[PDB]
Amino acid sequence: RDKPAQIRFSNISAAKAVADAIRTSLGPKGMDKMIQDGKGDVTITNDGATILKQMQVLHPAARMLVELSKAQDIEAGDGTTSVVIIAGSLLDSCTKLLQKGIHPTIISESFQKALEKGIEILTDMSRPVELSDRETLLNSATTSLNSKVVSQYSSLLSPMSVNAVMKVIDPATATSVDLRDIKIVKKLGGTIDDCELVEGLVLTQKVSNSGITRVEKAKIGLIQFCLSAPKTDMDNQIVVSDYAQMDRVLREERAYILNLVKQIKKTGCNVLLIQKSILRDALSDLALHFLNKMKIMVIKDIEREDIEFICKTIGTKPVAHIDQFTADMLGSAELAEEVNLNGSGKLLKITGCASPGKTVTIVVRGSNKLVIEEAERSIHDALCVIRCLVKKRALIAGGGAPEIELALRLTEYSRTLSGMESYCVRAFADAMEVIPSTLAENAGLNPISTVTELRNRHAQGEKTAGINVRKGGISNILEELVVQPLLVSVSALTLATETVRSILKIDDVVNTR
Amino acid sequence: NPIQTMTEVRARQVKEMNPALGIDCLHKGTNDMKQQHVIETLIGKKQQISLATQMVRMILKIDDIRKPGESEE
Amino acid sequence: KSRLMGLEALKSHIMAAKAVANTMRTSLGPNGLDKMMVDKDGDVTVTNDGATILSMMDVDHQIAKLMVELSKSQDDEIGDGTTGVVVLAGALLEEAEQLLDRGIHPIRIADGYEQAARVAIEHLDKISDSVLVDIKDTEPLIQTAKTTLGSKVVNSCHRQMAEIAVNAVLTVADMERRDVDFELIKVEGKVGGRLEDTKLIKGVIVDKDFSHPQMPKKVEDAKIAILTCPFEPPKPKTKHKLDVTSVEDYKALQKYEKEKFEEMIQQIKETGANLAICQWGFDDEANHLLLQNNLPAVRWVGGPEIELIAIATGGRIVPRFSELTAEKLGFAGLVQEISFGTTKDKMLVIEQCKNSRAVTIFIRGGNKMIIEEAKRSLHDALCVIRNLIRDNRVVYGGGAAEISCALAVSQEADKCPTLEQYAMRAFADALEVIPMALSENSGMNPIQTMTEVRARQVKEMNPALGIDCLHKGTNDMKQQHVIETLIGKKQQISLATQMVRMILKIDDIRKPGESEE
Amino acid sequence: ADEERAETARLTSFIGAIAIGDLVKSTLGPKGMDKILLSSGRDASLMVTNDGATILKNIGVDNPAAKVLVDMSRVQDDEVGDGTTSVTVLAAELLREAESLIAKKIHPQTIIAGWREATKAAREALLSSAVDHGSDEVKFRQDLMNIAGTTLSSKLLTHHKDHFTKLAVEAVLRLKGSGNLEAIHIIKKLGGSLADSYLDEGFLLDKKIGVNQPKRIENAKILIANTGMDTDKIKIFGSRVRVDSTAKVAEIEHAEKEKMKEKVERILKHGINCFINRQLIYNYPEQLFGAAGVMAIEHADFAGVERLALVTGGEIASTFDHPELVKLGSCKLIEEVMIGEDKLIHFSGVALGEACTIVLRGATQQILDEAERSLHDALCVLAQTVKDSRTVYGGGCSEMLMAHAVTQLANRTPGKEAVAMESYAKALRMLPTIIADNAGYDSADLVAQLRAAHSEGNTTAGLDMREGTIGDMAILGITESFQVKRQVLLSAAEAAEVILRVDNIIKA
Repeated sequence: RDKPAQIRFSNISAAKAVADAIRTSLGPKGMDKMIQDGKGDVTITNDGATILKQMQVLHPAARMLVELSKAQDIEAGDGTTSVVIIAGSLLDSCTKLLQKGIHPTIISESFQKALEKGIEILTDMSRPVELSDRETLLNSATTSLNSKVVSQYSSLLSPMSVNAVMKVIDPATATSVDLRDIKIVKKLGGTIDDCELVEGLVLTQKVSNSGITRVEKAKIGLIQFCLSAPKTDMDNQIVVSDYAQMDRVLREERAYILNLVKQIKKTGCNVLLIQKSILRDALSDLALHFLNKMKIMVIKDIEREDIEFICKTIGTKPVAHIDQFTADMLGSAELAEEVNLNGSGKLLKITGCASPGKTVTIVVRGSNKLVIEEAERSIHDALCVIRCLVKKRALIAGGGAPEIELALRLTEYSRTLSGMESYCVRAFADAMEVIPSTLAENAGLNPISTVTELRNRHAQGEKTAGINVRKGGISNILEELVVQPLLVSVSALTLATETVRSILKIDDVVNTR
Repeated sequence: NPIQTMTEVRARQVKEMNPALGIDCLHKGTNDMKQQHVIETLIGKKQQISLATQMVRMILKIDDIRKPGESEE
Repeated sequence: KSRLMGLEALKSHIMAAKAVANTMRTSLGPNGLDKMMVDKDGDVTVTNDGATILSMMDVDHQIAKLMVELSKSQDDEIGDGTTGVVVLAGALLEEAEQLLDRGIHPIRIADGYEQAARVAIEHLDKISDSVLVDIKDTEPLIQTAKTTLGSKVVNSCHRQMAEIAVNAVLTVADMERRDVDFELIKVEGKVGGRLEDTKLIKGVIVDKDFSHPQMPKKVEDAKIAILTCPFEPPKPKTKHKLDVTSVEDYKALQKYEKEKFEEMIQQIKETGANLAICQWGFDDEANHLLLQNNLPAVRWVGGPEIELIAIATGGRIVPRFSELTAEKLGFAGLVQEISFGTTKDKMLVIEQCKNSRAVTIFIRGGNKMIIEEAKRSLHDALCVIRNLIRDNRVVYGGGAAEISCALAVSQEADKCPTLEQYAMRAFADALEVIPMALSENSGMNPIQTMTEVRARQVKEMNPALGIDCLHKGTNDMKQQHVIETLIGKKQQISLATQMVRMILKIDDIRKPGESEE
Repeated sequence: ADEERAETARLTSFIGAIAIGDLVKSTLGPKGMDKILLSSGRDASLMVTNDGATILKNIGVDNPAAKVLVDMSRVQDDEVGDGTTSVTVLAAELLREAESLIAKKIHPQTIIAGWREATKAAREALLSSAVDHGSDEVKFRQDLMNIAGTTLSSKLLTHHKDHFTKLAVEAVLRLKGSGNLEAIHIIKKLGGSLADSYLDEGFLLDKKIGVNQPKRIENAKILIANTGMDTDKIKIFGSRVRVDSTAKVAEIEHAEKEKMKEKVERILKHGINCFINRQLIYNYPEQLFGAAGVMAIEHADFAGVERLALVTGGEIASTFDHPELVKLGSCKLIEEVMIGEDKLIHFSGVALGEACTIVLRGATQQILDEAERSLHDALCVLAQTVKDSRTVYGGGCSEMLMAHAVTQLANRTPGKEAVAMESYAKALRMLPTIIADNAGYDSADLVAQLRAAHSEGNTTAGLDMREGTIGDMAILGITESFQVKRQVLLSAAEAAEVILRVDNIIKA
């Protein structure tokens, strides 16, 4: 009906309309925003990338957008804006086709036909670089890092990401070193220079107090047993109508736990990961006080995250009641280490831990969290670009100019396809050229000159050459010091090839009731 | 289908260029030019090429979009 | 308020009947169309039955309330005859209003219908005044339950239902008493059954079954313990339930309830009744003690139903445990938990043959509608069959009689100088809408349809043949077997014409509005 | 009460089912354009749906007419398979069909019987177009396959659909006439494997056994229990409640530790190292059971016991206390294995047979869900494939043949009902239209010709709407049980015919 017709167009309406002003992409371009929200606010906003993740846009075709943005991050670590900058690119071509009247499902597989050959033309413009190679790993991450918020510390950050990978990497060629493997662990204090690359499992948790075990022979594990005592796990018959009945159980409570924490340290435990479960207590506050007397690293109701890494990295198993002693199913740990640097932060480091050949823990330090997070975000794209090299071997360009390099080509590929899709894919095949101008777009006056000529420049640079979007001027973008692993950009097509095609499917609307 | 038609010879143009074939102007099952016997003096099409290109140029003529108040008045 | 009279309420009268009658005349008979009707509860009810439509509606006017109630009489009386008595009652208003529009005073036209309603029921009398007995009627009863069962569009193979309705009505409503009795018919049935699965169980079938399979699944003839005694929580009119909060309070709760039921199950078995049917039936704890004393017996029974095993079984009554004696016991021919082939319908028969004071039809169907389908099918069959069992009096229906009745009166109208000839005309003129509306539900020209029969009724001078009530192409009330109790044929008339009359004598209306139900 | 009248209720009966009969038929036919279920009414979300009920049912039905079809096509789906899409559309199509007739006021008496007869005409034409491919067992295997091929087709499954091409046929064959999840026990679990599913030996369960219990047991004699513990087992002494003051609030949670220990003792009277129950425990009780020597294997699969008991000769029962009331069983090995990143305890030693276990690994539950349902429809339709091995060519060939044979019958047989009988045939040809656009291909030049074309006798030939072409429905394997196809002809007629007989809707 008209609803299926309009709602697609209405979906094409919203999502496309968002993706346009979603392109100032990168640059020092366009004026800063407070945001007064839909239900109201004042939200001072910057950097559309995070803004994309921040973006709440609520509309049937708007929700796929925030998704689309977030995926290219987890897909690459880069191109977060880039998947959306080609999203509205797809969102246009559909119209002229549906304006030509072409069937949307016939338009649908055209996206595949666009995605199918598009990645190969990308694979053609891909300059393959070694995924295990220190230099390619350094250099590719360096382009991200030099573009990241710390280009200085990048020099220290890249080999960390290079070594984080090469440890975690499968030897020689690998699709490996996930962001799950890598455990990025902040540490208050230290320095970005003191950001530490640990091959092993460092759990970011804050160790109880200090002066506890830094020594060797840890036993770390998530222990779901609790420390019994009177008025803890143990039965009492005594209701308190009096003050003495209140005190008596306590005198027996703290003493019996004090002898339970021994059994824990008797087990050989320089750490425990306490079950988030309690009865009245589980491990009491005095208990931890008693466990720490025995130099057992304790964090009460430990964060569920470090629970998994120790079970993921070390293979930790449930442990028997401390009155049953233990199963020694605490994971294998030869070091319980609490590091304090800048005199700040409590960081459990389990080294000598059972490790697959993976799970690097990059310890991120700095004089401030903001100091911490700069490199932490920077080393991430150092990790991810390298990880993008690992997952896929190439160096293409960044910035979206090689999209125009696919565009001149994929046009003709349609022209060779000679189908109705040759009109469908081609309508987009050129429409992908839009981004380099729309990056530039949102700032000033006297607009026009650069916009049209950009795609023209590369078009005059033909297939082999074109204008660098970041550095300007016509030179082949693939190797510039504007570069990406091809994994970055190809996923942007994939992600957008589909969620956009998903709109072509929508006929009318429903609301689950 | 106007699309798939253009598509059709579009395949054929990828196949063969300047074909004695073509579409069906007579709507014959065969899509030809020779055997449609559709054809034009290469004068004509070129002459026909000139005109719209001429006119789509003539809309561009010089500058003036001002009228006395009278342009179509 | 406002006193609303003259055409004011005369509309408010003629208004309500039309919206009412039409869904009924579009649902009229088998050709009548099956109307999904959904509550404010959001629940689909498909109604081809005007009475069920009446049961589904309450339309706002006092008559629309009473019209729902009007058919219920003949629905109780005759069963079938629910839809026609209403749909035509509004047609009189059509007739009458125009007649008042002709200037004929309302009480004038009001009277002539009833005045002409004589020949209406009187011309019917001449068709079949016959009377037959159970074994004779069963053929006309199934022949009428060709139509009556099929009136719900379920008669197929259901001569089973007809034949069990044959012997059901005579049992309860005697041919000699000529008094309406459905009371000793025990309506029984369960969802999940079949239309083709239906039973007349002359005794009473109780839902509950034997407390254990280890205890025998047969109780012998008679020797049933009819009692009000607790074997589970008593559930009197009002008492609040307090439970046990302690360990030392829990243990003794098990011992006592063991100690009394044993003696009680003993004393019952010692009383000599091998089925204990207790108005307060068994808990699951009383079951094992019942197995300890090894007696077959029944769990929770409805309060009055223990009387229903006292009346229907001829067993002389013992009200309660305290009075137990071997003399007064419940009776059963044979006690069996019976599955009919759908275990979804599972009953323990307390079987009555020698003395059966409640006959039990057991109806089955796959769904809630399908039972109800078969239920209102057979129940309306049951009543016409009851009418026919007392006196088997039929007519060739579907308007074939309406035309033949329309002859005399409309003729007899002009025979009279009296004003009521117009009424008598419009009386006999209002009759024929039924085959008309039928032919419309039958999907034919309604207008010639009536006259096709009068062309016959010219030739015939009697309903035998008719138009198509079944849309099967044979134009018959005879070999098509449109055959229904001539009683209920006369019940629609007297109910329709005399109710409308009582509606007509009242144009005097004090309501805040015009039509108030 | 509130009575919808002849004018509105039927047009409401028209629109509502037609309004719900639109979305699933876009999804429908070869290369059917997917419907995107939009959930803004519960959460705010998008859902990609080819699925009739997922489209239908996830939208609550308000309109009385929208009730029946979504209700009738639903049971048609659980019964005969993929009925939510067909019967909804097909009835909504006939509702689209009735309107011109109703605009002409073709009698509600006439249309029902007209569509009643023409229903047989297509059902007979479908039957006429239906031919057994199950003449030979391997052909019947393929017949089961070719019919499952139409059943399993056009879903988001990838290795599942192919896994159930054999698995249904393998289960339907060795059951000799049936299909079941008792012959193959579905286990839908997480894992790195996306659509990968295989036939399990014994059965596996999702949990890890830590603490002092060894994660693997040898010479395991299964003690099957429908009974287990809640970590608290209600009995005479288990009712203790001491809570009055806040101190008794502190004492009460600790009594649970007293309660957990005595439960271990009832199993020791049985004297078995391996005790399986259908109920679960925490870690702290996991600390108790492995210490006493009787290993607690918790929350045994209901189908898992049935998996063993069918092959191992064990018996399924209820209310376990002592080993006698529920027959024992034997696993060669009780072990815990590493499946992807999932750590699962696994029973085995019995391989396949009468009862099988089917482990479904997936990235999401989405890829897991269709597999059991696509099999669900396959098994029943392949059970139907046993009753009628008739496989009539799907993808419109069955459809475009029926309306043909209906037509000539819809002509002379009625002197009137050609109004209905032909309108019936029209709906049969509507499904090929709503796909043709979804194929981008012309309905018209196709349908009337290609029907007549293959109604003039090219039966293998038919509608390939993958490519949009006139295509062979044999080599494509687009064909399906005459049963599954006859049954969706049965319901939708009524769902259209029922609300036609509804001229009025009273609201009490």
